[PDB]
Amino acid sequence: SPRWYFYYL
Amino acid sequence: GSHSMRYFYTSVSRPGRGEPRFISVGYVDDTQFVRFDSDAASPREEPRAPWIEQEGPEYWDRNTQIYKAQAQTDRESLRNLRGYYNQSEAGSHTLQSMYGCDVGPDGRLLRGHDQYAYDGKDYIALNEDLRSWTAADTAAQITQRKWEAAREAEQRRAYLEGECVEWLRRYLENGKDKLERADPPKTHVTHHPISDHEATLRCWALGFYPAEITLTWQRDGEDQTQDTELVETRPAGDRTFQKWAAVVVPSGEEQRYTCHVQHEGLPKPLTLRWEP
Amino acid sequence: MIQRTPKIQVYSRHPAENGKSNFLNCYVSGFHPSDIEVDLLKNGERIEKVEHSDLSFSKDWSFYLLYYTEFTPTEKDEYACRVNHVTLSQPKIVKWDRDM
Ligand SMILES: [Cl-]
Ligand SMILES: [Cl-]
Ligand SMILES: [Cl-]
Repeated sequence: SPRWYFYYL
Repeated sequence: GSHSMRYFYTSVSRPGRGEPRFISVGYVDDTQFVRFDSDAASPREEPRAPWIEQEGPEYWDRNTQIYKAQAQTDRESLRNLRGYYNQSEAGSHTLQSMYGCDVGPDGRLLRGHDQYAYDGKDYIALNEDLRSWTAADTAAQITQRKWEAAREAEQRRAYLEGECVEWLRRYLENGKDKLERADPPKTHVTHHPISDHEATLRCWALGFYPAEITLTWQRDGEDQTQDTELVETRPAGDRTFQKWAAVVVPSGEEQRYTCHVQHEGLPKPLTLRWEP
Repeated sequence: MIQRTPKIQVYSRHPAENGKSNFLNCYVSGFHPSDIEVDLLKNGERIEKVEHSDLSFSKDWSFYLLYYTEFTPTEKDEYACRVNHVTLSQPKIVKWDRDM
């Protein structure tokens, strides 16, 4: 299942 | 043997025409099992392989909200890169993201991936030690410091080393042999006379999974490449793959040519010799 | 920016036996950007109802897709695949060779 922790580039 | 779970994210910005489009696609080895499409009405995560359908309603709701979050994350990521590179509203740019974990027959991780690409070119990617980044230009170096700014690859290595391999394991034991067992190619050779002088032999491999195959033509048991015409491995449509290799041979010397098939689903490599 | 030319390929799912039912395929790949116009055509005319896979990409970030349709091969009908992309002067068509 897809990862859930996000960041901006 | 070796197995891999990979997610493929594509975000493409549309100026004036709505807001960017997001697509997700999920692969166990090279079987697609989930997808997400932001351009849809009621955009859900949808099953694309029968062994994932057994997941509970909470699996699907949870992932739908992940992709919805992920889409918005890439919108502002698109803007940040626009600024790094000083580009314009005149411009449809693209963010490509790929992550996943490769496991051996162990259950142990061999290589984790977390790489991005701006506008086709590689932007940033995570080094195999899962602690480092490798930036392609001066723009990605601001991202590289942004991404040692909140101590990020820690949460990214923890997913790759941790739950990514377990999710692969869960999907492997649920998909049973239809996904763990390699299906071998059905191979035969066809003969087309092209003229008085010549003819083609075509080595066909069909029905194989996974897609990694090697097809070689030999003459008198030694190698021969400068007449080979290979085609790129193509999806059959039913989760199997196809390929062929061809040689042009002097009419009457066909029997001197052997085709050689390597595929993991074969117990020993094949050799095929067309017989008149 | 990197721009890449597609790779067209028309074929069938199973081996082409006339009258018996099968699926026509047009697998396009190796291109950039994502936008692509791909029609499968029967006798010069577009086949409507054409499905396709979910846009995906290879390790060099090249995009790839598989447009396909249920069909039936005859001894005179001529099938093909027309493809447009911003790297292309005009649509490119590739005729279905049942042996390739
Ligand atoms: Cl579409
Ligand atoms: Cl199915
Ligand atoms: Cl079928």
